[PDB]
Amino acid sequence: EHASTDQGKTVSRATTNSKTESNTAGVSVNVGYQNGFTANVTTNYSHTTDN
Amino acid sequence: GDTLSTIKAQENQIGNNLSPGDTYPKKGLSPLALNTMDQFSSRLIPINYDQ
Repeated sequence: EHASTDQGKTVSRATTNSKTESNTAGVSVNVGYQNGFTANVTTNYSHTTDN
Repeated sequence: GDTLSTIKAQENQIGNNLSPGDTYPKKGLSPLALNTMDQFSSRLIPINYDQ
């Protein structure tokens, strides 16, 4: 027979650098009653950027 | 048999004149909107499924 015994040892090191760019856009429509009949329209837009 | 809702004329639905045998609005004119859905009005009268 042939018998073996191997043993190892690793050491690693990783570095990541990310960069994201997001845009948003929405519309919100509201109708209701508060001492009379109401209505709204909201239009928003946003921009995010993270590193 | 049930009262759906009780209405009372707003300050803009008051008839200035009503002679005997006449109407308001007069004959030939178009009738009044009961609610008008305005900043003065009350909520619309609801009904169930049974009603």
